[PDB]
Amino acid sequence: AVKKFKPYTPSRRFMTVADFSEITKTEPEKSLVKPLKKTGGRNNQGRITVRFRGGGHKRLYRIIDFKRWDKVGIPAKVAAIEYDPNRSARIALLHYVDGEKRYIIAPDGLQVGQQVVAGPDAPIQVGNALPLRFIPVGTVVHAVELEPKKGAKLARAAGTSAQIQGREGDYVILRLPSGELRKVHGECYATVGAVGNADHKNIVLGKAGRSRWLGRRPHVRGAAMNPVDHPHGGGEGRAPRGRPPASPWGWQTKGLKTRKRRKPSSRFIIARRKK
Amino acid sequence: MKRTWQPNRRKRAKTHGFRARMRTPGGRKVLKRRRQKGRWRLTPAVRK
RNA sequence: GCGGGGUGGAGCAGCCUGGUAGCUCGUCGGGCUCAUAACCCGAAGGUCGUCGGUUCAAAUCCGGCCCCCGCAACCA
RNA sequence: CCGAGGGUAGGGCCCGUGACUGGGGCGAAGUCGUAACAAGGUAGCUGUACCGGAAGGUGCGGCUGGAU
RNA sequence: UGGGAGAGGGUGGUGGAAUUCCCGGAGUAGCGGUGAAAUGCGCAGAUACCGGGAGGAACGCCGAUGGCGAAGGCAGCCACCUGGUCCACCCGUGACGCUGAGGCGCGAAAGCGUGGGGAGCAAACCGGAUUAGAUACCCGGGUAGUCCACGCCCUAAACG
RNA sequence: CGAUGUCGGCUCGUCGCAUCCUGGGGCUGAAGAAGGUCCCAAGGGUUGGGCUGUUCGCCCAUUAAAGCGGCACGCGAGCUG
RNA sequence: GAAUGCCGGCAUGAGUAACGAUAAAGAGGGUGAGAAUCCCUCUCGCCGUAAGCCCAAGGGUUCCUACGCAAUGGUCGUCAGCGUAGGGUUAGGCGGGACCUAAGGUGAAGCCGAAAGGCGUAGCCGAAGGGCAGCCGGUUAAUAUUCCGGCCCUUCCCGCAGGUGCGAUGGGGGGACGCUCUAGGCUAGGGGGACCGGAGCCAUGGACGAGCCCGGCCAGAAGCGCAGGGUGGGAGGUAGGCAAAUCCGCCUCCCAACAAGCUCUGCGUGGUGGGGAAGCCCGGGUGACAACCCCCCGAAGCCAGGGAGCCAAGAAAAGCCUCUAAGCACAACCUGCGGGAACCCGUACCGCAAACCGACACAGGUGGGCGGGUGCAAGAGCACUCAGGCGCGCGGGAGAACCCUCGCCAAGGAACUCUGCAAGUUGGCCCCGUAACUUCGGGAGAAGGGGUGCUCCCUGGGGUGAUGAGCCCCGGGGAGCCGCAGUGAACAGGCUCUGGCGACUGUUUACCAAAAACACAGCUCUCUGCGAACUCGUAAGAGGAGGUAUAGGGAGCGACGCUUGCCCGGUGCCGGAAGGUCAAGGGGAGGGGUGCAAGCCCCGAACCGAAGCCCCGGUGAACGGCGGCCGUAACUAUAACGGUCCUAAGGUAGCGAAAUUCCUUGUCGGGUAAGUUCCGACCUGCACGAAAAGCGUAACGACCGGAGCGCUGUCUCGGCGAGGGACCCGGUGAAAUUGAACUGGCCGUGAAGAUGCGGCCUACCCGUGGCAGGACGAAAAGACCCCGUGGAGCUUUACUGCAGCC
RNA sequence: GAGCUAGCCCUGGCCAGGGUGAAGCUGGGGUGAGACCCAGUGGAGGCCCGAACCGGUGGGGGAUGCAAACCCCUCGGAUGA
Ligand SMILES: NC[C@H]1O[C@H](O[C@H]2[C@H](O)[C@@H](O[C@H]3O[C@H](CO)[C@@H](O)[C@H](N)[C@H]3O)[C@H](N)C[C@@H]2N)[C@H](O)[C@@H](O)[C@@H]1O
Ligand SMILES: [Mg+2]
Ligand SMILES: [Mg+2]
Ligand SMILES: [Mg+2]
Ligand SMILES: [Mg+2]
Ligand SMILES: [Mg+2]
Ligand SMILES: [Mg+2]
Ligand SMILES: [Mg+2]
Ligand SMILES: [Mg+2]
Ligand SMILES: [Mg+2]
Ligand SMILES: [Mg+2]
Ligand SMILES: [Mg+2]
Ligand SMILES: [Mg+2]
Ligand SMILES: [Mg+2]
Ligand SMILES: [Mg+2]
Ligand SMILES: [Mg+2]
Ligand SMILES: [Mg+2]
Ligand SMILES: [Mg+2]
Ligand SMILES: [Mg+2]
Ligand SMILES: [Mg+2]
Ligand SMILES: [Mg+2]
Ligand SMILES: [Mg+2]
Ligand SMILES: [Mg+2]
Ligand SMILES: [Mg+2]
Ligand SMILES: [Mg+2]
Ligand SMILES: [Mg+2]
Ligand SMILES: [Mg+2]
Ligand SMILES: [Mg+2]
Ligand SMILES: [Mg+2]
Ligand SMILES: [Mg+2]
Ligand SMILES: [Mg+2]
Ligand SMILES: [Mg+2]
Ligand SMILES: [Mg+2]
Ligand SMILES: [Mg+2]
Ligand SMILES: [Mg+2]
Ligand SMILES: [Mg+2]
Ligand SMILES: [Mg+2]
Ligand SMILES: [Mg+2]
Ligand SMILES: [Mg+2]
Ligand SMILES: [Mg+2]
Ligand SMILES: [Mg+2]
Ligand SMILES: [Mg+2]
Ligand SMILES: [Mg+2]
Ligand SMILES: [Mg+2]
Ligand SMILES: [Mg+2]
Ligand SMILES: [Mg+2]
Ligand SMILES: [Mg+2]
Ligand SMILES: [Mg+2]
Ligand SMILES: [Mg+2]
Ligand SMILES: [Mg+2]
Ligand SMILES: [Mg+2]
Ligand SMILES: [Mg+2]
Ligand SMILES: [Mg+2]
Ligand SMILES: [Mg+2]
Ligand SMILES: [Mg+2]
Ligand SMILES: [Mg+2]
Ligand SMILES: [Mg+2]
Ligand SMILES: [Mg+2]
Ligand SMILES: [Mg+2]
Ligand SMILES: [Mg+2]
Ligand SMILES: [Mg+2]
Ligand SMILES: [Mg+2]
Ligand SMILES: [Mg+2]
Ligand SMILES: [Mg+2]
Ligand SMILES: [Mg+2]
Ligand SMILES: [Mg+2]
Ligand SMILES: [Mg+2]
Ligand SMILES: [Mg+2]
Ligand SMILES: [Mg+2]
Ligand SMILES: [Mg+2]
Ligand SMILES: [Mg+2]
Ligand SMILES: [Mg+2]
Ligand SMILES: [Mg+2]
Ligand SMILES: [Mg+2]
Ligand SMILES: [Mg+2]
Ligand SMILES: [Mg+2]
Ligand SMILES: [Mg+2]
Ligand SMILES: [Mg+2]
Ligand SMILES: [Mg+2]
Ligand SMILES: [Mg+2]
Ligand SMILES: [Mg+2]
Ligand SMILES: [Mg+2]
Ligand SMILES: [Mg+2]
Ligand SMILES: [Mg+2]
Ligand SMILES: [Mg+2]
Ligand SMILES: [Mg+2]
Ligand SMILES: [Mg+2]
Ligand SMILES: [Mg+2]
Ligand SMILES: [Mg+2]
Ligand SMILES: [Mg+2]
Ligand SMILES: [Mg+2]
Ligand SMILES: [Mg+2]
Ligand SMILES: [Mg+2]
Ligand SMILES: [Mg+2]
Ligand SMILES: [Mg+2]
Ligand SMILES: [Mg+2]
Ligand SMILES: [Mg+2]
Ligand SMILES: [Mg+2]
Ligand SMILES: [Mg+2]
Ligand SMILES: [Mg+2]
Ligand SMILES: [Mg+2]
Ligand SMILES: [Mg+2]
Ligand SMILES: [Mg+2]
Ligand SMILES: [Mg+2]
Ligand SMILES: [Mg+2]
Ligand SMILES: [Mg+2]
Ligand SMILES: [Mg+2]
Ligand SMILES: [Mg+2]
Ligand SMILES: [Mg+2]
Ligand SMILES: [Mg+2]
Ligand SMILES: [Mg+2]
Ligand SMILES: [Mg+2]
Ligand SMILES: [Mg+2]
Ligand SMILES: [Mg+2]
Ligand SMILES: [Mg+2]
Ligand SMILES: [Mg+2]
Ligand SMILES: [Mg+2]
Ligand SMILES: [Mg+2]
Ligand SMILES: [Mg+2]
Ligand SMILES: [Mg+2]
Ligand SMILES: [Mg+2]
Ligand SMILES: [Mg+2]
Ligand SMILES: [Mg+2]
Ligand SMILES: [Mg+2]
Ligand SMILES: [Mg+2]
Ligand SMILES: [Mg+2]
Ligand SMILES: [Mg+2]
Ligand SMILES: [Mg+2]
Ligand SMILES: [Mg+2]
Ligand SMILES: [Mg+2]
Ligand SMILES: [Mg+2]
Ligand SMILES: [Mg+2]
Ligand SMILES: [Mg+2]
Ligand SMILES: [Mg+2]
Ligand SMILES: [Mg+2]
Ligand SMILES: [Mg+2]
Ligand SMILES: [Mg+2]
Ligand SMILES: [Mg+2]
Ligand SMILES: [Mg+2]
Ligand SMILES: [Mg+2]
Ligand SMILES: [Mg+2]
Ligand SMILES: [Mg+2]
Ligand SMILES: [Mg+2]
Ligand SMILES: [Mg+2]
Ligand SMILES: [Mg+2]
Ligand SMILES: [Mg+2]
Ligand SMILES: [Mg+2]
Ligand SMILES: [Mg+2]
Ligand SMILES: [Mg+2]
Ligand SMILES: [Mg+2]
Ligand SMILES: [Mg+2]
Ligand SMILES: [Mg+2]
Ligand SMILES: [Mg+2]
Ligand SMILES: [Mg+2]
Ligand SMILES: [Mg+2]
Ligand SMILES: [Mg+2]
Ligand SMILES: [Mg+2]
Ligand SMILES: [Mg+2]
Ligand SMILES: [Mg+2]
Ligand SMILES: [Mg+2]
Ligand SMILES: [Mg+2]
Ligand SMILES: [Mg+2]
Ligand SMILES: [Mg+2]
Ligand SMILES: [Mg+2]
Ligand SMILES: [Mg+2]
Ligand SMILES: [Mg+2]
Ligand SMILES: [Mg+2]
Ligand SMILES: [Mg+2]
Ligand SMILES: [Mg+2]
Ligand SMILES: [Mg+2]
Ligand SMILES: [Mg+2]
Ligand SMILES: [Mg+2]
Ligand SMILES: [Mg+2]
Ligand SMILES: [Mg+2]
Ligand SMILES: [Mg+2]
Ligand SMILES: [Mg+2]
Ligand SMILES: [Mg+2]
Ligand SMILES: [Mg+2]
Ligand SMILES: [Mg+2]
Ligand SMILES: [Mg+2]
Ligand SMILES: [Mg+2]
Ligand SMILES: [Mg+2]
Ligand SMILES: [Mg+2]
Ligand SMILES: [Mg+2]
Ligand SMILES: [Mg+2]
Ligand SMILES: [Mg+2]
Ligand SMILES: [Mg+2]
Ligand SMILES: [Mg+2]
Ligand SMILES: [Mg+2]
Ligand SMILES: [Mg+2]
Ligand SMILES: [Mg+2]
Ligand SMILES: [Mg+2]
Ligand SMILES: [Mg+2]
Ligand SMILES: [Mg+2]
Ligand SMILES: [Mg+2]
Ligand SMILES: [Mg+2]
Ligand SMILES: [Mg+2]
Ligand SMILES: [Mg+2]
Ligand SMILES: [Mg+2]
Ligand SMILES: [Mg+2]
Ligand SMILES: [Mg+2]
Ligand SMILES: [Mg+2]
Ligand SMILES: [Mg+2]
Ligand SMILES: [Mg+2]
Ligand SMILES: [Mg+2]
Ligand SMILES: [Mg+2]
Ligand SMILES: [Mg+2]
Ligand SMILES: [Mg+2]
Ligand SMILES: [Mg+2]
Ligand SMILES: [Mg+2]
Ligand SMILES: [Mg+2]
Ligand SMILES: [Mg+2]
Ligand SMILES: [Mg+2]
Ligand SMILES: [Mg+2]
Ligand SMILES: [Mg+2]
Ligand SMILES: [Mg+2]
Ligand SMILES: [Mg+2]
Ligand SMILES: [Mg+2]
Ligand SMILES: [Mg+2]
Ligand SMILES: [Mg+2]
Ligand SMILES: [Mg+2]
Ligand SMILES: [Mg+2]
Ligand SMILES: [Mg+2]
């Protein structure tokens, strides 16, 4: 439940930060962090290939376990719930009875001090991971592999979830957060429950500087540039688009579908996304 | 105000140095061209 | 300066592609109704801005004149 | 020292007036429609919301102070 | 103390009918709609029929002139949490009562904020008829809204 | 056009007279006073403000009067901008 | 002989401007052929969060000394960062290397690319980051944590003693981390002392004093003391830490927890070694057996990896500890001691500048540390000042106009002007007090006021110490004194009302624009199911992202409030398995060439045949668009009402002579004596209007308007004063420009604006200070305009390609 | 050619002093329990004033400059984008 500020400055009027109530441990497990090489949007050529990036807070990457089938049958205790700057969700510190320690993104409601476990015969309990084919139809689920043994790829953002709609052969039918209906293979793992921290979307950044701390350099409009720079560049005084609205590279940006038509996975999408 | 020459021995050596030249087709053509002209020094002198 | 226009009382067709002026409203005579409107049945009114020309023949094609909208009048 | 009061600055209440503007009341025979009284020709009234030259209309829910 | 009736309230579950959409089959020349029609939909295969799926909303019969609540109001079924109330016995306290300016709380619908949701319905809006006109009544579409959570609004033919 | 800096203001003036005032006149539908109209006359004089970049103009308060024009729409190797 | 030709030489301007911050000079004595300029002394002024001192970078002998004065030095020169010569830079401990990693670079493996080459795991390189052992003093003309003296320490080799399962590039711990706030105890640093030491001093009216002036320390191993930091012990199980593992991790059980114990740093002390002033005398000698003590203030530094809070969630690797593995346990490692060993490069000097970057001994630029005292509330602000360093490498006169910087002004007080431009006013602290409006924070330092010094007296609380004195810090009350004046000097808001634009802090056209522009949180559309979309790339590969629809791309709008209407015909985008069109390919009716012929060869219709286009739908916070004429009310006028034409549909809300209104200074009202601007209205809106958003909006603004108060040299209207120049003298000595010149006025003339022609008029020869009318003065082969079948940037439903995509 | 300039990356450093007083916490009042209110503590902020530092608002000087962008007076930011 988000936290407001009183208007003691112009920017505190609307600024809201997260309450951080589910957090129990306020420093990362040293054994599971590595330096995050900040890119600034640049690639190996040195070239900006994503505009308006750089200059945000230093971070340590927390190594998240996305293939929970690495430890089938070994229960783990939920030791802590920590803040991860590399994702919208929280993360849970797991002490396995193995003695091995791993992070997972924290589902919603997961309580520190519960045992979680992964595998085909595991319970249908928040935090347990199963092959999709063993989760009952209608169960919300997250951290869903897209292909078997390839890693949790779907539903990882705060408050996201995917609902199991039905099975069909070697494949179960998932409704992803986008509302798309997809056939994902039944041997793909998935952690039952929805991802936590659902209030994450209700955060009002509050000021320009906060966008900067998140690494987001200011964003200038095509309409603000010259024809050298943008389809919407130039003009005397202001100006409507004067052509169908377009990206800096010329291609149209209001409606133009960009999914590759002949993609092989088209065979496995049932219904394109809603809304 | 600040002018354009801000001398720096490391920068000078890592930019126009002999080895910076040899590592590159255009840099070895420099040395070749400067040798053929009979340049006394094929490369800036920088004291290190 | 360039563009379009002027036709029964009102607003519009017909001019391009020469012969024939049409649509709605209105107006007038009758019907219905106790009466009015509505509605129904009939009918009248335009020599086509004006003069000149082409022509067998001009609303129509070509000139001039009159009036009426529209666009333009930039570089110092 | 206090002190009538004079002065400088800022407030509060009241009154009169003001281009213009809003609705209101009233005034024999001007214009438009016909909402209501009969089931008034879509039963009516209603709180609310939106819309419309105007009475009003429509949605949602409510009342019988509704006919048969 | 022992008993009883009830859609009284809140929470979490969950069941069938139906409408809509979607996929499959079977199938052909219209369906729909009205006072009559038109718009609309339909040989790009609609309507009617069968199997499958998704989803929202409201709970048919029971149902009553019925029951419950202070009022607004509450109706599929199940469990939990909780309010009021009535009866028997005549056991306890011993006037501890009544009303109630202010106060505080509740308060249908529409409406507002932030999320979600969205099948049917449907202000606005578009179209078709009617009409002298028809910013209506009728018809075909259709967006807020109607639904959920939290927070507001606090109105009423909030009536016996 | 191998450059004659272009409005207005300010400063500095100087000339024309088709004279705004002051001086001298004629005619008057000149009683006086005050006007009208023309002639002669360039010696001197010809205000301070509100508005607008403004020149101009309207306006305020005066005045004997608040003249009109030329000098590269006088004057930026004098200022302003 | 001309090319604004090219190279060079020398002229002109001219003995002209200028000689580079207005911090400032004067005299005496030296030296020398020569002295404003060099040396010494005395006096004067200037910096003093530097204009002093120490590093780094860069510079590269500029350092020190001797001898020099041609050139360099904006003058001079005996001087010098200049010429010649000789000298000078000393390290196991400082810095860098023989250690470690960061971005990045490179790169066995591997991938990619016509060639060149591009990527890339490990590994390697890579530092101002991590790790690692030296402090104080003396000495030289010139080096010093480097030489010397004192007291400490590091690593390597070898040996001795004791100890131990020893052993690693492998496992593990640790190294190891942000921002803000901050406790306790110290140190740096500083103030005071009637105490200790000191050469002296008594002036000029007073003072022989508890007088003046000067100084009262630095470093130091073990031990010890104070303050901190780091740290549980044991046992059993064990399936994880890619072998093992007694370590680590996880579970369990016993004891220990603001402790203690162990360990580590800081500070104090500490054997010992140093230092030691003014003043006097010639860098030194004395002082001097110098004294070396007490109190206070006190860090931003130290203990430190301390504590609390917050969200934006805060390097790596080695050293180090620990676990074992091969091997080996005659080993090996650990500890203590001893002897030996310890290499390469830097070290001068400048270093906010005359030695670096700016062509210059250039008023500009340059990162880190120290930066003392007193007062002003604080402070690195301000004034003065210590140490220390300077007076800026032309001077002397004079006391014009004029220019710059500055000071003052009678009466008036914006009358100045595009504009209060500029300059006044205001100004610090403390106390009183403070409006509309508001998003409840604000507006607010609103506005406006009072106080402010010195002396005596009484009195309250803190810190230190001890509870007291002393010191130091906050206060309260009373009575007085002086001046024109008490933040007495210096630093230090003018205020109010009202509009436009933009929410706001931010950003921008380096060097004419700082704004209303960009950005901004926030809103919506849209694309993206992850080998995502999109971007860079021929590719490999990257970015996206070690992210996964509450995410990432693109686009518009731009806090917030209230809202955002109608049109899908045209364009775009989305949907559409039919139909139409459609290239290669399939097909081969049917022709043709040739051959004796089998055959070879060519053409070729029907029909099948993608995307695209056509066609059918949808779609506006997609591109965009949102009418005309005529009539009508019982005064007039106006038209709620009607007629008709056209459209895809005819502009809704709200705004409106506006950053938009042409006519226009619209009309009316307000404000003024007077208002083309301003504010409020009206609405025939030339030519507002709803995310190229509409209408508002508290707060914010070096934005742009209007008004008022204050106050003023802005002005009526100018005066006087100061200093720096201008002027005169000595020294040095430019510049653009220049056909040649023996270069007047008028009126004419002339290629139409004549010193140069004609006529007349005027005028002896040559300067100096001044002014700017002319030389169509200088400068720049007009930047406007035109021309050129000149060029370049941009656009598009111009043409033709190409990338990309289908 | 990024020793100027622009953006990013890695690693360090800098920001005198003064003011305002958010959340929270504590105590008290309040209630059925609350919300809430008062005080104290606390020390938030693209918060305020203002040096260093970063700027470059207006005006004046300068214009063969001290300077091919400088000087003076004034002004913006100064815990942050
Ligand atoms: N000209 C002068 C007259 O003017 C009014 O009279 C007029 C009314 O106003 C009209 O009434 C309308 O307006 C009312 C407002 O509600 C409605 O109720 C009513 N339904 C309407 O028809 C009515 N049509 C005509 C009548 N002559 C005065 O009253 C009358 O004294 C005076 O002499
Ligand atoms: Mg708060
Ligand atoms: Mg949380
Ligand atoms: Mg780490
Ligand atoms: Mg580790
Ligand atoms: Mg790279
Ligand atoms: Mg490269
Ligand atoms: Mg299979
Ligand atoms: Mg939101
Ligand atoms: Mg948000
Ligand atoms: Mg941004
Ligand atoms: Mg964004
Ligand atoms: Mg933008
Ligand atoms: Mg632009
Ligand atoms: Mg470009
Ligand atoms: Mg482009
Ligand atoms: Mg373009
Ligand atoms: Mg454009
Ligand atoms: Mg533009
Ligand atoms: Mg425009
Ligand atoms: Mg500068
Ligand atoms: Mg240069
Ligand atoms: Mg430098
Ligand atoms: Mg560099
Ligand atoms: Mg080669
Ligand atoms: Mg080459
Ligand atoms: Mg007609
Ligand atoms: Mg007509
Ligand atoms: Mg026609
Ligand atoms: Mg009739
Ligand atoms: Mg009828
Ligand atoms: Mg006729
Ligand atoms: Mg005619
Ligand atoms: Mg005739
Ligand atoms: Mg004929
Ligand atoms: Mg005729
Ligand atoms: Mg005719
Ligand atoms: Mg005529
Ligand atoms: Mg012009
Ligand atoms: Mg009184
Ligand atoms: Mg009196
Ligand atoms: Mg009196
Ligand atoms: Mg009458
Ligand atoms: Mg009538
Ligand atoms: Mg009705
Ligand atoms: Mg009726
Ligand atoms: Mg009715
Ligand atoms: Mg009735
Ligand atoms: Mg309506
Ligand atoms: Mg209306
Ligand atoms: Mg109408
Ligand atoms: Mg209407
Ligand atoms: Mg309606
Ligand atoms: Mg009711
Ligand atoms: Mg019982
Ligand atoms: Mg019972
Ligand atoms: Mg068919
Ligand atoms: Mg109920
Ligand atoms: Mg009984
Ligand atoms: Mg009884
Ligand atoms: Mg009893
Ligand atoms: Mg009793
Ligand atoms: Mg009793
Ligand atoms: Mg009451
Ligand atoms: Mg209610
Ligand atoms: Mg409701
Ligand atoms: Mg609302
Ligand atoms: Mg009809
Ligand atoms: Mg109609
Ligand atoms: Mg309608
Ligand atoms: Mg309607
Ligand atoms: Mg009832
Ligand atoms: Mg010219
Ligand atoms: Mg002029
Ligand atoms: Mg003047
Ligand atoms: Mg005349
Ligand atoms: Mg006389
Ligand atoms: Mg006479
Ligand atoms: Mg007479
Ligand atoms: Mg007279
Ligand atoms: Mg004269
Ligand atoms: Mg005029
Ligand atoms: Mg005139
Ligand atoms: Mg006028
Ligand atoms: Mg007179
Ligand atoms: Mg002229
Ligand atoms: Mg002129
Ligand atoms: Mg000029
Ligand atoms: Mg001028
Ligand atoms: Mg020349
Ligand atoms: Mg020349
Ligand atoms: Mg030459
Ligand atoms: Mg000469
Ligand atoms: Mg001269
Ligand atoms: Mg000079
Ligand atoms: Mg000088
Ligand atoms: Mg001087
Ligand atoms: Mg003598
Ligand atoms: Mg001598
Ligand atoms: Mg001599
Ligand atoms: Mg000082
Ligand atoms: Mg100095
Ligand atoms: Mg110096
Ligand atoms: Mg260095
Ligand atoms: Mg040099
Ligand atoms: Mg010399
Ligand atoms: Mg000489
Ligand atoms: Mg000389
Ligand atoms: Mg290395
Ligand atoms: Mg490479
Ligand atoms: Mg290093
Ligand atoms: Mg070292
Ligand atoms: Mg020393
Ligand atoms: Mg010697
Ligand atoms: Mg020394
Ligand atoms: Mg061992
Ligand atoms: Mg932070
Ligand atoms: Mg120390
Ligand atoms: Mg003594
Ligand atoms: Mg005496
Ligand atoms: Mg004595
Ligand atoms: Mg054991
Ligand atoms: Mg494992
Ligand atoms: Mg292992
Ligand atoms: Mg393993
Ligand atoms: Mg193992
Ligand atoms: Mg102990
Ligand atoms: Mg110990
Ligand atoms: Mg001695
Ligand atoms: Mg410090
Ligand atoms: Mg410091
Ligand atoms: Mg510091
Ligand atoms: Mg070696
Ligand atoms: Mg040295
Ligand atoms: Mg220096
Ligand atoms: Mg420095
Ligand atoms: Mg120097
Ligand atoms: Mg030099
Ligand atoms: Mg000099
Ligand atoms: Mg300098
Ligand atoms: Mg300091
Ligand atoms: Mg004092
Ligand atoms: Mg000294
Ligand atoms: Mg010096
Ligand atoms: Mg000087
Ligand atoms: Mg003189
Ligand atoms: Mg003289
Ligand atoms: Mg002068
Ligand atoms: Mg005065
Ligand atoms: Mg005054
Ligand atoms: Mg003006
Ligand atoms: Mg003004
Ligand atoms: Mg000013
Ligand atoms: Mg306040
Ligand atoms: Mg004040
Ligand atoms: Mg104000
Ligand atoms: Mg005094
Ligand atoms: Mg004490
Ligand atoms: Mg101030
Ligand atoms: Mg305006
Ligand atoms: Mg702004
Ligand atoms: Mg600010
Ligand atoms: Mg600029
Ligand atoms: Mg520039
Ligand atoms: Mg420039
Ligand atoms: Mg330039
Ligand atoms: Mg430039
Ligand atoms: Mg600004
Ligand atoms: Mg918004
Ligand atoms: Mg590309
Ligand atoms: Mg490509
Ligand atoms: Mg690729
Ligand atoms: Mg990644
Ligand atoms: Mg996102
Ligand atoms: Mg409001
Ligand atoms: Mg419409
Ligand atoms: Mg359309
Ligand atoms: Mg369409
Ligand atoms: Mg369309
Ligand atoms: Mg169409
Ligand atoms: Mg072809
Ligand atoms: Mg074909
Ligand atoms: Mg075909
Ligand atoms: Mg096709
Ligand atoms: Mg179509
Ligand atoms: Mg749009
Ligand atoms: Mg009439
Ligand atoms: Mg009509
Ligand atoms: Mg339509
Ligand atoms: Mg319009
Ligand atoms: Mg509308
Ligand atoms: Mg106007
Ligand atoms: Mg208007
Ligand atoms: Mg307009
Ligand atoms: Mg107005
Ligand atoms: Mg728009
Ligand atoms: Mg408001
Ligand atoms: Mg501004
Ligand atoms: Mg204006
Ligand atoms: Mg205006
Ligand atoms: Mg004042
Ligand atoms: Mg003056
Ligand atoms: Mg003077
Ligand atoms: Mg002539
Ligand atoms: Mg002539
Ligand atoms: Mg002439
Ligand atoms: Mg002279
Ligand atoms: Mg001249
Ligand atoms: Mg030319
Ligand atoms: Mg032009
Ligand atoms: Mg041109
Ligand atoms: Mg051509
Ligand atoms: Mg051309
Ligand atoms: Mg750079
Ligand atoms: Mg740069
Ligand atoms: Mg701030
Ligand atoms: Mg400036
Ligand atoms: Mg600057
Ligand atoms: Mg500027
Ligand atoms: Mg100036
Ligand atoms: Mg100033
Ligand atoms: Mg200023
Ligand atoms: Mg500030």
